[PDB]
Amino acid sequence: DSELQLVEQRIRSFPDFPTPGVVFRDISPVLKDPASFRAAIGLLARHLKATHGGRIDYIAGLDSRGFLFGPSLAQELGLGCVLIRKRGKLPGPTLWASYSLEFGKAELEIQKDALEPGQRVVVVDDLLATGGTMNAACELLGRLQAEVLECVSLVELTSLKGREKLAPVPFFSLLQYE
Amino acid sequence: DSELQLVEQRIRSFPDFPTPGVVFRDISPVLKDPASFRAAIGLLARHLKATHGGRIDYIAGLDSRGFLFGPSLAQELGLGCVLIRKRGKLPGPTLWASYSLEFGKAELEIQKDALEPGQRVVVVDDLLATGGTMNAACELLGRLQAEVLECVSLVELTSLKGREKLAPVPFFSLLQYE
Ligand SMILES: Nc1ncnc2c1ncn2[C@@H]1O[C@H](COP(=O)(O)O)[C@@H](O)[C@H]1O
Ligand SMILES: Nc1ncnc2c1ncn2[C@@H]1O[C@H](COP(=O)(O)O)[C@@H](O)[C@H]1O
Ligand SMILES: [Mg+2]
Repeated sequence: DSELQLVEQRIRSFPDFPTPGVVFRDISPVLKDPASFRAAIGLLARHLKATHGGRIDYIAGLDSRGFLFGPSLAQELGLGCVLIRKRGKLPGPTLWASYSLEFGKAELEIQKDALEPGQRVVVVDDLLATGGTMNAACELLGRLQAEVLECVSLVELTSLKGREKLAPVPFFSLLQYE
Repeated sequence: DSELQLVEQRIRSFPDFPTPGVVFRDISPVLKDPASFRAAIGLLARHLKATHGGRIDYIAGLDSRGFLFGPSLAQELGLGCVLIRKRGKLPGPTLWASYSLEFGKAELEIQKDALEPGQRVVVVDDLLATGGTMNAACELLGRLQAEVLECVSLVELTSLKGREKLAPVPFFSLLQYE
């Protein structure tokens, strides 16, 4: 698939960033090459329409690199985008959820009025690793009584088993690395 | 302008967040309403094409809320988007710049290969307040020997004199509040 190739050739890997042991996958070149960015959005949108038909109400983009894909994906689908943020950034009543990151803990947050009960959402981030971030996003959406139809990313790190962590919520990635 | 009205009517204002006396301008409803988001991007793109013609090489989006608008704006103009991030987030060789934020300092950072000398860029963020954030972005881009043609935002808080801070770099906002 030549479209998928346009995305894969624009991921660059950095060993031992930001700390020894981690291989950082940088999506920055995807954003800088408009053909690559369009390809990524199109592949995601095609997968989602093929899997869900007209059942998706909103895209939810995750702070911060998910913000890079969420609005464009939503627009391609004719949908709105809701935001899930790092704690402390959103005004009005919120809910929050932790999930260890690094050697400690961190929290995502959503506005209590971001969605109505029963609304169906697809969550997008750039990369799925342990699944902690996406899992916290699903927890928050679930607490608003929203139905998470699927989580998607450009990149999945399969040895970290984030897919199993999200089960039974379906997951889809464009590219997989160990 | 009916398009501009579509954006204006989706800015929600929260008094006393995060501190008493400040009014937080929340762009979330713009993202959530696909017609509003499309109107915002179209208004920005129309302004930039009319102002700069073919001079723009790249859009630069600012972490984090600028990430919500940068890629869509770039796609609308047929351009790539480069990223300016909170320090410590980007791999590889970088430049960073401090600036004042609230009661302390913060730092932005850009990859040294984000742009080549002579390339022309427009910076986008959701909102211009003091201008410290946009000013640091301009400094970083200048240090790569890039030319900043303009900075743009959805919202500008005119009493904080951000425009004046950025001068002589031109600036444009869709909406203005005191
Ligand atoms: N190796 C990596 N390269 C780039 N980003 C990563 C990497 N591991 C984790 N992330 C980021 O951290 C979050 C995923 O981590 P996790 O919560 O473990 O699934 C996403 O928001 C990613 O942007
Ligand atoms: N009243 C406000 N409402 C919403 N966001 C704000 C407000 N003031 C500052 N910001 C955010 O902080 C940054 C601009 O601050 P400044 O550097 O003071 O121009 C932008 O990235 C804005 O998103
Ligand atoms: Mg992230």
